[PDB]
Amino acid sequence: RLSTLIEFLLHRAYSELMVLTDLLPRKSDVERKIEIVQFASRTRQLFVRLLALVKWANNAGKVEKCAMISSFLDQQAILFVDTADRLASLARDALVH
Amino acid sequence: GPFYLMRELPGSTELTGSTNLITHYNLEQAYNKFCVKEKLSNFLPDLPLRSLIEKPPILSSGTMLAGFRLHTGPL
Amino acid sequence: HLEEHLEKFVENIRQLGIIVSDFQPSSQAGLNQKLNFIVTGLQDIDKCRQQLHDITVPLEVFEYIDQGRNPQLYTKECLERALAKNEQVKGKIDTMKKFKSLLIQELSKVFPEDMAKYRSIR
Amino acid sequence: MADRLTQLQDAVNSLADQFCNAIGVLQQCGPPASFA
Amino acid sequence: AIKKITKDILKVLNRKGTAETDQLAPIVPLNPGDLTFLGGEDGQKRRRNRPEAFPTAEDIFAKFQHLSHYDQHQVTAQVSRNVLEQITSFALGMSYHLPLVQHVQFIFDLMEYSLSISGLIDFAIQLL
Amino acid sequence: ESQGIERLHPMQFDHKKELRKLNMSILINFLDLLDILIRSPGSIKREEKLEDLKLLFV
Repeated sequence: RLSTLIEFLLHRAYSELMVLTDLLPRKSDVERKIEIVQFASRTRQLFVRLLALVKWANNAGKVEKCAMISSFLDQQAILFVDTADRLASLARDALVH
Repeated sequence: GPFYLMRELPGSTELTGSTNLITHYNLEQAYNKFCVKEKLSNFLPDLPLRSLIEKPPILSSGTMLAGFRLHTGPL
Repeated sequence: HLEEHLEKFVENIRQLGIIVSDFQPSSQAGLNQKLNFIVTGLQDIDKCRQQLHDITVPLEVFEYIDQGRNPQLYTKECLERALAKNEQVKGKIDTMKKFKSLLIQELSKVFPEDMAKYRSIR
Repeated sequence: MADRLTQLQDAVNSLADQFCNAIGVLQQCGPPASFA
Repeated sequence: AIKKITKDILKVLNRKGTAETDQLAPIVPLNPGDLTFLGGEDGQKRRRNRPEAFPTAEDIFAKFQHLSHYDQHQVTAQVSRNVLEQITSFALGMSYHLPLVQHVQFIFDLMEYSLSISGLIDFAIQLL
Repeated sequence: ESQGIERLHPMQFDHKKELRKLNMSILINFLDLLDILIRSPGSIKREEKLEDLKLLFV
């Protein structure tokens, strides 16, 4: 998923750079530098967010392990609730008949 | 004599909740180093936007003209 | 890996080109555009390398880093909730242990014969 | 009905009922954090 | 190398001679550590798990002139709160083995590398 | 009781003692089931234990 996100971000940055290069001569140069520095700020934001994502990518295993631990403990928790329900249902419904 | 239809008791060493599997897979030491963001931005003052616009866009995901822009944009 | 280094070089080249274009570029400003294009090519090569890696990421960390959250602190809440639920089920099990302890001693004190018989049986 | 066999039935019913209620109260409330 | 001279004023001075803390001076921050080089640093911090008294300071000064000049303000900062943590633990009580007088005048050769007086006035003020 | 219900008691029919042994066996099995929920509540052997006490209650 990080590969697809990186490829999509690269394609979007390339399309935006091509659109800025096409619209650079249309816009006035003083405002064109403002647009270029704004787009460069955008590309720096994309690059640092991809940097944060790939800084997370090494830590995916701990998140997956904690998720598996949570699922196991919830599974057991559900069973305890189920046993109580089984006890309540058998003690209150089957017995009366 | 013997008890009716008695069944086999389960194993002694099996998966339970009271066991600490974080110590089993050795992740508690990472927790020790962990035990930033708003903590880092909160420890400093205590002791003493474009991001929201670009969030959905990144959530979804000539040379002569450039030279002329570089030459004329210096004003 | 090398994808992270390529992304860091891409960010450095983008910042350098932004600073150069912000100032009055006396030399060939097309070198900055060439650096940006090389950064895009390095990002595409890193995307291909990650496609060979086939790494998956969920989207919640994206709005966490939109807030600016480091991955270490996300791992902090992951390990925290794991240990907290472990403590909760351990406490429930221990209360279950002392409850059946009072059950065993009560069944012993009021019903000694069948409790002793089951103690023989196990 | 209304003989001493009937009150033995509802006594062991309420004993099982007050077991899960005591368990239910013990799990719904308690000491939140102390490192009531 | 600045981190090594930071370890020349962290593991051999703060921990008063404990061997297992100095070999794991970067390894106790395992997650904030260079994981491809913590083992490489484990090779060199095991030879210096016991503290070693390095008496010469001009070898730092000779290697600093081939180095960026930001690092002399680093090493004066890397020793400022470092010995402040020592003297507070010396005040609080468990620091019965202070960095001794030979290490004291070892630091006295260091701040004159660029005459960083203003960054060292208030450090010497709070020390005194 | 012969048809449809598995039989664990013999023909001697100690009616008061069948009353108490069934009370006796249920309580120790409930404590055994609590120990089962303590050790491995996610086991396969739970429904065997559930239908055994249900057999006791019939």
